[PDB]
Amino acid sequence: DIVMTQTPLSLSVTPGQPASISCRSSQSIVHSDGNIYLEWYLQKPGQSPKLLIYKVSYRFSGVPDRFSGSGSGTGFTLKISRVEAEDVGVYYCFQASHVPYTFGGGTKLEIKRTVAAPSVFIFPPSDEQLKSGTASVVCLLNNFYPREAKVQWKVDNALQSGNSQESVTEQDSKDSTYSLSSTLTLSKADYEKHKVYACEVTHQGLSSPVTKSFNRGE
Amino acid sequence: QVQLVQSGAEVKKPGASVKVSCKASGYTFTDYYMHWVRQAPGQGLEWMGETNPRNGGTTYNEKFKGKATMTRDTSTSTAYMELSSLRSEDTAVYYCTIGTSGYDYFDYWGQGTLVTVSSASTKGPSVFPLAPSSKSTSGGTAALGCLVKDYFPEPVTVSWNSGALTSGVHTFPAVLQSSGLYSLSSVVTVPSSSLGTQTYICNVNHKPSNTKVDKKVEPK
Repeated sequence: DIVMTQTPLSLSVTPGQPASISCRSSQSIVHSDGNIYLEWYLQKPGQSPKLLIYKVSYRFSGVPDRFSGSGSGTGFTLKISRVEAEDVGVYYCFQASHVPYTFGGGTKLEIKRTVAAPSVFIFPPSDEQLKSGTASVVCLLNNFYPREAKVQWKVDNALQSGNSQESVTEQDSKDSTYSLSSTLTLSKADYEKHKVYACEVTHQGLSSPVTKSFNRGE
Repeated sequence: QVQLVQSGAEVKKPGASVKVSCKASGYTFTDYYMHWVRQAPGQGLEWMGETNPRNGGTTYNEKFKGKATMTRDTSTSTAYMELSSLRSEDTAVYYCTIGTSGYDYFDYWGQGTLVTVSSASTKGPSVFPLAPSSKSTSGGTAALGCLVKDYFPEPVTVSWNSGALTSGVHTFPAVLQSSGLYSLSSVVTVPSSSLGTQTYICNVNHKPSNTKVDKKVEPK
């Protein structure tokens, strides 16, 4: 019923710098008792959400005073005076004023750091995998910033499409970098029909794209 | 100390039903409202309903009308969430959560229950090495890993050298393949001078299939 919308969807903040996250309710969210039950939750990956703010502006037990809440009518704001590395995750606003209770779509807080080019590594399929009739070729892009990156697979200089899948880790807790794994999946028979296997990497940290390759059976 | 103990992860075929339990303890059951909240992997939070622990009445999110049945058992201090006519879209972690303040917002959460809705059968992974080489070196630093292929359902955990190796480890989120089976990789960067000296073994644990694979990654 009551739609909760968050602005921004994501943001990257330098530790020590402020962060501001807004939430808008589609209609007023004043409960029958006269209270506005607007809550802010922080959810870290592989964890359940943790309550930070309730009733617009009150801090829940154990919440640091760098987190504050404000708002009236249909506009609410969560502020972090000075972001810490521990503040990363998805922030959600939530209204428990009018049934059905609804959450915002979330705001992902990320750590802003300096640009870092990825270290690129290519892995041919193992001989054990080949015995089973499939060949998985893996391209690794290690410890880069920002996340934006392009991986292109080439089999004997021919561009591959529809036969690869990629995965990105969450920001590293120590260096605030990302890593990307790209897997090219071919049959043993198709893999044996070709020689050159390459993944071309495009990233901001690199002046020009980096190509990592190998020749089958070397 | 307040506790909410949920029933184990479930694999369901489309069209089937699931009943998740949430055992409450360490507090007076009738003091705090009980809620059911779900989250599909990589998606947002979805409030399902709020159960009154005293009168047993549930206020539902109308999206779940005729599909979800949320109850409480006063005698066992247990809340239940039943979801029928399960579809691919119902694959999610289901949480029970209470409001220890006495109000309608919640703060204490159960561990969650992964419910996977798929036609796929439970299957342990194949573990293949991502051997280090010269094509995997970067100035005294080499990369190596394990390719954890064709398993169902989630989750899998990967450790290196029984947990003795944690620095430089990157375990990637799984990808769901067209076959309905999951695949993931776990990598680690180590000094290339340790390749002849140090043994590197990825320990792959797939609790849903009762599989435990230890794979030595040998240099090339």
